[PDB]
Amino acid sequence: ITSRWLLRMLPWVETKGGAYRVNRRLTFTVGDGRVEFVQDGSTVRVIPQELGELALLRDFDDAEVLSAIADRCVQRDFRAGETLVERGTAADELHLIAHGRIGQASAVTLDVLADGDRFGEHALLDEDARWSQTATAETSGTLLTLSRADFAAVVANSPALRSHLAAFTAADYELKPREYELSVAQTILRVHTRVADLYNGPMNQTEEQLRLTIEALRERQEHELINNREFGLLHNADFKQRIQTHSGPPTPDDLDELLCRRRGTKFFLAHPRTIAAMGREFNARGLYPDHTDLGGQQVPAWRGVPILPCGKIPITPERTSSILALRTGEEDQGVIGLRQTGLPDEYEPGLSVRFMNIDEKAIISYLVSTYYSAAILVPDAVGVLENVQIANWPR
Amino acid sequence: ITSRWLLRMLPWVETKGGAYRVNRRLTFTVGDGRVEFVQDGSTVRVIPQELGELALLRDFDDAEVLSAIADRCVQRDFRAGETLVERGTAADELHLIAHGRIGQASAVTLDVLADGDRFGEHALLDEDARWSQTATAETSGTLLTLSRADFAAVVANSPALRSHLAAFTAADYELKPREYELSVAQTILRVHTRVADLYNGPMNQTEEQLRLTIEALRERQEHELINNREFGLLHNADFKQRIQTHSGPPTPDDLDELLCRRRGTKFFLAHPRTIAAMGREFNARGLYPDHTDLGGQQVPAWRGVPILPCGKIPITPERTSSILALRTGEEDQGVIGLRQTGLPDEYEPGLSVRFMNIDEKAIISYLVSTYYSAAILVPDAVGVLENVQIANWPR
Amino acid sequence: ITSRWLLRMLPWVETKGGAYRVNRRLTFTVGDGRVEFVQDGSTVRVIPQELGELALLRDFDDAEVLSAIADRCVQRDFRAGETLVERGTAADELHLIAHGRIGQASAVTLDVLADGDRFGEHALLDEDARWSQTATAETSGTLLTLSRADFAAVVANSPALRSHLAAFTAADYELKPREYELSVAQTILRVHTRVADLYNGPMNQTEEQLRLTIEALRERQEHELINNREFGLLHNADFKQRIQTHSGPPTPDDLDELLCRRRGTKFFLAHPRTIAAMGREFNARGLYPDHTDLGGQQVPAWRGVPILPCGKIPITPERTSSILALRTGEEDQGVIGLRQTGLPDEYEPGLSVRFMNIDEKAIISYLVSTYYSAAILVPDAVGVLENVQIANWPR
Amino acid sequence: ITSRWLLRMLPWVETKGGAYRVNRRLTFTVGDGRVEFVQDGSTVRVIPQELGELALLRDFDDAEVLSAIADRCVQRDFRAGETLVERGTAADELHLIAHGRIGQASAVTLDVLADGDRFGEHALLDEDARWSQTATAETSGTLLTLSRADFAAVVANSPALRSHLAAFTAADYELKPREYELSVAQTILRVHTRVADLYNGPMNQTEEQLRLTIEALRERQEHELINNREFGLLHNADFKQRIQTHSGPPTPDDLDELLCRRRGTKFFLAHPRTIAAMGREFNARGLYPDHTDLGGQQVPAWRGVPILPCGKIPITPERTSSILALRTGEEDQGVIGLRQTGLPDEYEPGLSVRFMNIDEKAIISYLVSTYYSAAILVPDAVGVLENVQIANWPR
Amino acid sequence: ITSRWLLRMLPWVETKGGAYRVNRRLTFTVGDGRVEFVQDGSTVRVIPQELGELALLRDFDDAEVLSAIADRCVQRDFRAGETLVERGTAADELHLIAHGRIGQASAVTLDVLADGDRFGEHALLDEDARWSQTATAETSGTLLTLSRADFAAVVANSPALRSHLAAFTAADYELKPREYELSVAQTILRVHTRVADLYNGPMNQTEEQLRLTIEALRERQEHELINNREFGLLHNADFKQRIQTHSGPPTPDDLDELLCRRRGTKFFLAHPRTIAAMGREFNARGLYPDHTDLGGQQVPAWRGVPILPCGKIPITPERTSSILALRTGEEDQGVIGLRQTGLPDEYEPGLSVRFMNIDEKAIISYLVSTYYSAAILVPDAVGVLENVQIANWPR
Ligand SMILES: [Ca+2]
Ligand SMILES: [Ca+2]
Ligand SMILES: [Ca+2]
Ligand SMILES: [Ca+2]
Ligand SMILES: [Ca+2]
Repeated sequence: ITSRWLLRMLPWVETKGGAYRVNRRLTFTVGDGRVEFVQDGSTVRVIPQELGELALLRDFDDAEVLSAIADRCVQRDFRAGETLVERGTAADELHLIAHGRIGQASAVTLDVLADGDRFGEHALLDEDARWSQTATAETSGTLLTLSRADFAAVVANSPALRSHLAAFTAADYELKPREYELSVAQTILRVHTRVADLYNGPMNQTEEQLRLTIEALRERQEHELINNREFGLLHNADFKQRIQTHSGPPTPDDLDELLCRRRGTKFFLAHPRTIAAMGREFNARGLYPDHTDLGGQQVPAWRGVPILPCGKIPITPERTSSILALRTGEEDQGVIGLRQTGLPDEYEPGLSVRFMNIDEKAIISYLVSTYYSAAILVPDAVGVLENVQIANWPR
Repeated sequence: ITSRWLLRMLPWVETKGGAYRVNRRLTFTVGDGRVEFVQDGSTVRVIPQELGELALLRDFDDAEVLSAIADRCVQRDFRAGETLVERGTAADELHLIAHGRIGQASAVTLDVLADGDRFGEHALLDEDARWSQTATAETSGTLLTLSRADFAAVVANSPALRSHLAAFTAADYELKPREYELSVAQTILRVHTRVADLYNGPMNQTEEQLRLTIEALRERQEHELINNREFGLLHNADFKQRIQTHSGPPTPDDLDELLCRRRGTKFFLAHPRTIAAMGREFNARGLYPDHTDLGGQQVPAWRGVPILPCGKIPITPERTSSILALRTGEEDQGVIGLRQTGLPDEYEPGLSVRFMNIDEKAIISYLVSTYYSAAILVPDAVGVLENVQIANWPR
Repeated sequence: ITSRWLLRMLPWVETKGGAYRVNRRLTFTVGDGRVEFVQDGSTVRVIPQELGELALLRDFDDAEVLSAIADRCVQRDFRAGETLVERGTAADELHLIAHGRIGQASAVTLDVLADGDRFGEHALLDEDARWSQTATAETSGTLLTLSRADFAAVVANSPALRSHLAAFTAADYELKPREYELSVAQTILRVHTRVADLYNGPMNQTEEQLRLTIEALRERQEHELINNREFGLLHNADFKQRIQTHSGPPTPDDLDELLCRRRGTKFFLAHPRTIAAMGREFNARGLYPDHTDLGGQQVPAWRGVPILPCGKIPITPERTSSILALRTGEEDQGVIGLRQTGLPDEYEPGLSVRFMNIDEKAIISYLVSTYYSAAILVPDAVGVLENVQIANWPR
Repeated sequence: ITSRWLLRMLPWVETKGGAYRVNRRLTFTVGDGRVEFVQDGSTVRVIPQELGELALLRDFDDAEVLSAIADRCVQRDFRAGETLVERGTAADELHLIAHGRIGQASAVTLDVLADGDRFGEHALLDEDARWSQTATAETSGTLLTLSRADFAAVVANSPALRSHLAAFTAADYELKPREYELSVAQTILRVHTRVADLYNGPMNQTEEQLRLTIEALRERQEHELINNREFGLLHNADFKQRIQTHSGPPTPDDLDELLCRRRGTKFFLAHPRTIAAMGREFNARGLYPDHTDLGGQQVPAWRGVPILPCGKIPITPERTSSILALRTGEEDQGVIGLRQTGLPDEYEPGLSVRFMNIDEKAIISYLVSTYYSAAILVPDAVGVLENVQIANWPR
Repeated sequence: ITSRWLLRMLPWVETKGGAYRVNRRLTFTVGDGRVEFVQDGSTVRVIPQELGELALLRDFDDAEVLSAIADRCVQRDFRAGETLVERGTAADELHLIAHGRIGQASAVTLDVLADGDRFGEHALLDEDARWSQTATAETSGTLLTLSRADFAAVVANSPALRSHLAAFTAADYELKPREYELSVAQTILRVHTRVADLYNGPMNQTEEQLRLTIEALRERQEHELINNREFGLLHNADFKQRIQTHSGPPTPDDLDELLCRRRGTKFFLAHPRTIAAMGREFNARGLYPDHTDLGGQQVPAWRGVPILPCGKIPITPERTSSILALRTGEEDQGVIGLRQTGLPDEYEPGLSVRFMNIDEKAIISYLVSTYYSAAILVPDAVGVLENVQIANWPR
């Protein structure tokens, strides 16, 4: 029953056969100290060529072997404040950081590793390796793990790798298409036969129940478009596009930085609590931003970019939310809504209601279905500002 | 003779038979530590299922018994600074807080209870119970009271309750329609026959007196729409929608919070003194808000939402007022004005003037009547910011 | 030759017979500690019923006697810093404050009396009464005086008053119409016959002298509309509508307060020096108010209400001026300009130039006349902010 | 080649016979301690009646004598920091201050004399008079000087003056028209005959040289309109209209004061360096002024009054400039541009190019001439803010 | 694939024969202590007449000799922090500063030389000369060098110079046209014959590859227009138009100064990181600049001048960038884009794709060519703000 801004702002394109294909270019250079990954929503995997940045694997350029080694790592997720390794415990895993920041405290907090960093190199070769620093995850993120035993097995598999390891001991174009499959929001509406036979003259309680069902389906559509793992702007956004606040509250400097990272930003999406926090920051700074009109409707904006409320963005127990800056379009590579119309029996252009059966208890069943998905044409189309403290007040 | 903004901004819908029906959904979950209530204007009553949050009544799920227990509590109102219970006095009542904040000072101010809180649990079971804290009401509000004797009587009534109590000693959907009945503003206009016979050529003093009567009736309509107890935005507003100022003056952060709680806010209603206080806060913060045009009329606004003056909002002796943020509409669930037109003898579409009789003293009597009421379709349509200090000046 | 904003903004209505009638309602309640007065421009008189607030006259309700007592008081005006009574001097007068603030310093400045206050009660009864405080007028204002001898004479006149005094010793509706008489701005233009006979071909020096005469008459019209005593916005404004600045400079908080007191304010009138002071305050506060267009002409405004310069508002030697906030209209009760057109011989719709005579010295005389006045339909139509310090600069 | 704002904004009126007449009213009252002067550009002369403010000449009212005495004073100009008189030197001159401020330091800086002040009274009568204070000119200005010998000669001329002096020893209307004569910007363009015979097919180097000549003439026109002594806004502006900055940088308070002194100001003229300084002050104060559109062209403005750049306003070696606020028009008494069109041989409506002769060296000569002047109808049409420090930066 | 603002904002003019001619006037006066240079992109050369400011060459006015001496100097570039001369090392070179600032530290940092300064005079005459100060280049710039031996050779060449040197020992107009030659962006597109024979029905992969080639060519066009040495706004901008920030971050005062130096500025060009830094400065100052619409597109602006992002402006390792303020036009002397259309075989108005050959390996080759250049009609058309710190955050 709430306002659905993402549904009415994202353009909808018609897929054929319930599938879509997006061609991805992944530019990456070796030697720069950062490992680049391939991300498919929430599932991530290291680029096989990038894997060569590791010294113990430098100058090895057999595509088969690198691909196998890349395939044998395991993805793990860590929450804020969770301890991953502890000082004193023997080291047996190589950790490649894909997202988040992790502060390492030695026996003296050395520094904080971030996206593209590695720790655990020496643990791979010798069995005497011991963790001398404690890594505490300051921010939630992902991390790839390469076990010593698996790499040893791969070494015992390829003779070329043995010889290269024994000898050492003494812009790249990568095309890989991404396939999007239409997800379904489905439900069963059970209407008693009496309610369909009698209550049908001045208003249809069947039609009113169907409208309520459609509204619930649309709310689920928005919640999935925001929070789903395979597709979904919160999770299926490039790791480089996700920024951290300088101080924690959503100061206007953070909004300027969020607008810096991409061209032609269309709008901001944030929780209403987050919008209140941004307004508090604006009042503290003493500036009054203008409001712009979209569709004959006035809306708060920053630098002319409208800020739209979305209640489906989660609020963490620590009262920290996130802000999304995103451009929409097909001619300009942005975010599109994949949706198939022309269904066999449409109550609405995107909907399909079909009579299922009548039970022995005289209850008619209807199947209400809609098919939807989201596509991001280029990586630099959605930026996310994370860990935004929304419970800060002037003191 | 003053401007009537609420009369000209609230849409008016035609009721049939002088009555209206509003369907209410009351979502509530058990175990979360807050008791949810059903509010009909100023009269409040505890939800029978919510009553189960009490430990001494946990796991009892007989609808009849819970309904009876809920029916046997008494609603009481407390003003700011009034002491409800005192330390040392024996405890004999269970108090469930429906609105307001109450600070409890022990023998050391422990904390402040708020809406949905309970105190007086142990007073229900044993007669030795004694109040060890003094509860001072910092803000005016309501409170439900459950006496020990009444609960004991209910226990002596239901055998199932006795057995459950003896054993312990060792999202829910609730539909309940709300009915609105049209209220009447009526008056008698006494015009002497001489004034109707002679003073009728160039101007009608009868018609001028009728216009003055109509203006007085409209002023009474506004005062009732604001301050009435059964219906009326000040009292018939959800307890969750009523917020307290962070500091006491109406700072722009408070306005941002007031706009946060509901979607598509239409306008603000405040006393002109309150508007002056808000302007003083704006000048202190150094920001100059824009002004928007409604009906070809310029008006001060915040974030594009016009702020309309209403002199019918009371000012307390402590010089504290309240602000109302409210959206209006029928297609969008908001606040509507129930009014019946097509009266038997209409001087105006909503009015009815009828000749009553002529007295022995040659005085003609006229009956001027109008029928009006207010409906709030959804709970999240009117928000109230309370205890707004309007007598604060820079120092 | 200057811009005449009041002439071009005040609507002009046509009076019949050179007179106008305004019906006044004066609501007043007894017992509230303030005495209400009837004001006709600069002449003020106490309401006879209000006079009952005095204890020594409480419960006396003979209309004739109260009217007589009210008629026998004398109005006096006091300037800022003038001492009215001195400590030690015997008290013989009862003083009722109608306007201004007066600080009383005892043998220790007790407090400051204001509009509606009384001091000198006991001086009325006994002859031993002595002034024990010195009253210094901090602000210019008026004051009603009731002498002991006059009240004693009235007592000796009415037997009922004697009995009531001897016994004690042991919302009201009052209609009183106000009549406005059109004032005249007149002058005599003396043109030599030679100047009318010769200098008439390419330009008329007679017509140029007439235009200069008309401009002088219009300037006098504005000066009288502002500064006249009988009519005139500066003096014929309600004592409750006149406010004092919180600090002395015209801070924007003062403008907000000035806009608070009345509905639908049309514009502000202030001296250009006052406008410069307001701009200095705006710059100090750091806010830049918008400008609005009236008649295709841009003008500075506050909260959308245009601020118009008027050089006829006096500047005191202490460099303190006043600001006027006023709404104009006839359908909305405000300030109207009474003016009669259709004169026997009109050079202009409101003007009348008539040949008088030719002197023996061959000098033609012309009489240039215009008739004008101002009416204030309701008391809450003109508000005045007084003692505005306009010579304050940042330091 | 630069933008010429004054040329395109000043209205141009056609004079007849190359001359214009402006009628001046000079209101002045005696006894107020200030001497009023008549200014014709840069040449100033004391009003004969005002001369009576001097005590030694009080009550003498012979028009011939006063006119003679007024005629026998000499005008002198002083720069900032220049010492005019020194302590110890015998006093022999009476100095009347027409413009600027001069600080006098005694044996202790007494005070600062300003426009309309006098010093050197006693030096006129006795020969023993000695300067006991040193007068240092803080600001550039003018000063009238009356020598003792000249006044003594005038005394020896008029018997009436002798008798009046011997006896003492024991609003006025003054019309005086101002005549404006059109100035000429002239030049000679020498084009070789070969350049006129050959280089004439695809483009005319003769026509290109003529366009360059016209541009140079227009630049000279602007420089004279700004900086000329007889006419010219910088010098031919009323001494009362010239203000001094409160602090030295062009703070917005100074702009408000500049707008205070005259009605209907059209625009500001300042050097681009001065505009940069004003922008720096605006940024320091934290306010962002709006921009207005004239002729479809956006331009910075203050209070809706556009600020136009003019590079012809001089910058002193001390990096101090001046700002001009001026209204333009003929129906509203302001600043007009006198210019005669319809010349015998016009290349442009205001221009005249005429063939002069061909030299023996086969060089054709052309005479390019334009006639222009400026008129100020009323004294209060141009205000000048002087000694504006434009080299101030935040520290 | 990024937005190309410079391509769509610069007007394009059609050159004839692939060449353009710009007539330059170089006004310079002798004796003012600054040497003026002639700049052709990145190549600079001293004006021969200006060379006379040197004392050892004063009063020598033989054009041939001065031209020869000017021709025999060598241009050198210095980076920030690079030491050019060291104390103690013998002096053998005369250094004329053309751009940048160089701080000289003696045995005590004396001062900082800047554009037009000279150091090394005495090194020219005697061989005993020794550097007594160390010159450290605080900012990158250019510098002309005149060796002692070369000047001695020129002296031994001209007898007149010997005599003038022996004797001493005891606004100018200079026209020099600038020629612009069109540069070419060329590439070869290799398409396999199979891809051209089969993949041609529903979409042409040949046409898609051609579009990608065109986009790459346009990106190279922008990068050359910004960063090229011969032409290019960053390098081919007048040395007087290049300003240094007062503090280092791009404060609004710096933008005001950048707008001060030229008339009718069209737009600003800066890196998106620089735009973020400017927004941070605006938020710190507390002012919110307006946004203007160009081509129906909203864009941030300062004082109404739009600020356009350009990613081709380099960012130094010290995180310092530059800002460009530039006006565009042909009728108003500014920056124009030289481009020739009407090519023999145009895929696009400015493009030319031509079939080259088919290789023995059945690979078709296409030649994609475009011709472009940039012209700056007057020196005061592009201003550059340099060393702008873009990594500054509030602390
Ligand atoms: Ca890499
Ligand atoms: Ca609950
Ligand atoms: Ca009273
Ligand atoms: Ca005088
Ligand atoms: Ca020079």
